[PDB]
Formats: sequence, C-alpha cells, structure tokens
Amino acid sequence: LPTSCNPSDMSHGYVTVKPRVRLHFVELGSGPAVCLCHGFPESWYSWRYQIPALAQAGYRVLAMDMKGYGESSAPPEIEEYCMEVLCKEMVTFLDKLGLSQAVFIGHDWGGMLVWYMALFYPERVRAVASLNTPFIPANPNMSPLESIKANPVFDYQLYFQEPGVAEAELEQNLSRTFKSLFRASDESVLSMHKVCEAGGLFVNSPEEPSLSRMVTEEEIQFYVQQFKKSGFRGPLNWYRNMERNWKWACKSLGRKILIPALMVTAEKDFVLVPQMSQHMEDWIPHLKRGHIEDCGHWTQMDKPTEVNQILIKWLDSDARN
Ligand SMILES: CCS(=O)(=O)n1ccc2cc(C(=O)NCc3ccc(NS(=O)(=O)C4CC4)cc3C(F)(F)F)ccc21
Repeated sequence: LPTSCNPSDMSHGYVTVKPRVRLHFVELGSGPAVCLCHGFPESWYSWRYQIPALAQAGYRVLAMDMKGYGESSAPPEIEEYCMEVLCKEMVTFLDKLGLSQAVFIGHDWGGMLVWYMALFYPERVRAVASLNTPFIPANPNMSPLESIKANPVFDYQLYFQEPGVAEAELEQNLSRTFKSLFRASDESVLSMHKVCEAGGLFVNSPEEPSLSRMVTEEEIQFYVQQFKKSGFRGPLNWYRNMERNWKWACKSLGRKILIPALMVTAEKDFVLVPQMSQHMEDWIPHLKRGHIEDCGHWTQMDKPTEVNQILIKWLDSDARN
C-alpha cells in the first residue's frame, strides 16, 4: 500500500469564502497547486493514499473537505449545494489563497464539480482530472427527471430527494453506514434497485457488516467522527439540485473545454459506468484517458497504486510546463 496520512500530522488550512462558509483543507508538498475534491459521502481523507505520493512527485497538494463535510461549513439550505454556488466558492477559495490557477482532480460529486470548474472557469484551472464521473453536456430540451427515472441503478437517488428521510437512515448508526458503503464491488451488500420500495438503503443489509478488505476499523472510525460534526444533510443536498444544476449547465452554450483533461474510468463502478464517458472527446479536444481494472466506486482506496501512477504520469506530462 502507498504511504497514507495521519490527520494529526497534517497542515490544516481554513479559508472563509463568505461570512458563514469556511472551507477546510489539508496541505502537503511544494510545486504546482493540485486541489483534490472528494465525493459523497467522503472526506479529504479519501485521498489519504494520493496526498503523499503527489507531494513526493513534486506537487503542492490541497485536499478539501467539500462544503457540507468534516471541518467545512455545512449550512442546511439545499440551494447552498448547487454547482453554481459550489464552483463560485472554489474560485473565491483560490482568490483568498492567492492562487492564479490550480489543477483540479475530483471523484464522484467532486468530479462533477471539477468538470464545471473547467467548463465555466478555465482561466483558473490549469488542468482537470475526474475519477469515475463523466462530463455529459446538458441537453437544453430535456428534463433531469426523465434521465435518472430511466436507469434503474439511479433509484436510490430518488430516495435521497426528500429532506430528512435518508438522513435518518444514514445517521442511525454511523459505523454501520460506512462499513456498508465502503466495500469492493464483489463485497457489496446493497442493491441500488427499488430502494424506495424497500424503504431504505440498508433495510436488507447486515446489522453488523463485516469490514471490507479495503479499509481498517480505525479508518472507518475516522469517517464516523467526521460525520458526527454535521451529519448527512449537507452531503445529501448535493443530490437535491438537479434542475438548478441543469439550468446553469445549459448556459455553457456550445462551448468546449479546451484545457488539458483526464478521464479515469473504473471497470466495476456499476453506477458511474465507463460507457457513460463515451464520446467525451467531442466536447474536450485535449482529453486523455486512464482505465482501472478490478476497481469499484471507491477508486482511491480500491486501487491506490494505480490511481497514483495514472495521475502522476498525466500531471508530469500535461500539468507541469
Ligand atoms: C452523469 C453524472 S451523474 O450520474 O449525475 N453523477 C455525478 C456524480 C454522481 C454521484 C452519484 C452517487 O450516487 N455517488 C455515490 C455512490 C456511487 C456509487 C455507489 N455504489 S455502486 O453500487 O455503484 C458500486 C460500484 C459498484 C454508491 C454510492 C453511494 F451513494 F452509496 F455513496 C450518482 C450520480 C452521479
């Protein structure tokens, strides 16, 4: 396994981007700035195996707690977690740190964020990479309800819409929540089908799940502590802005993303499947690719060595000049 991170041994940074919104991050290394942006429901610590490797490779790594998570502010309002707001906060973040650009690397919902940073704020994005999450143009004549409603692997996302409902389930037992979610693809205890009909993500999963081969008890306990601070409302709110996000995305008009870009697919991610990235080169002329076999949704901890190799090779060729 690559070198990991001990939270107590990190430099912790805090930037107040607006009076009630402060973003926390950890920072390691010297060199071009690289901002890592985690997904749902994760932490800066999801990048624990990349942070040392990227610093050693000659980068200044900034690994965020995204809005709603960890030591970052978690306002309760849904609209505080739309992509327009979140992106403009990340621009302010760069402004406050005095960074003209950074490389943005995201996974999951953080991958969605870094694509829209590249699309709308390219002057601030040196280069962009996404783990798992594709860049899909907005169709200015089609409702975000129709698309998700089709693919049955997206049913749990409907369960996540009504405020308070999934929160109660996810907050009931945090240790069970993280052990149930953070599993390799072959170790899954969840069906992402008729979650609503089942009446919950965990209705039919072990009350005392085993520990995945991917994670230690101590690592699970770090997530548990973190989610004691603000719980799951802020995190879930990222899923509750589909219409708002679509309307914003439509404002890009025809425009392409013309900066250096990297799309990394994960063979065993059965939600964010590799095929969803097909034809991204139509919108992103300088796209490069990587692909990780035997890799489920939790890319950084499932295949940390492979992630590190792919990102370092791409950073050295395409982000440093
Ligand atoms: C085309 C972009 S998009 O489709 O709108 N999109 C962009 C980002 C994005 C994220 C999620 C998400 O649920 N991510 C969380 C997630 C994502 C995946 C899985 N598990 S799985 O069943 O896919 C496994 C890989 C086999 C579980 C979970 C969860 F909810 F439990 F945390 C879903 C959709 C997302």
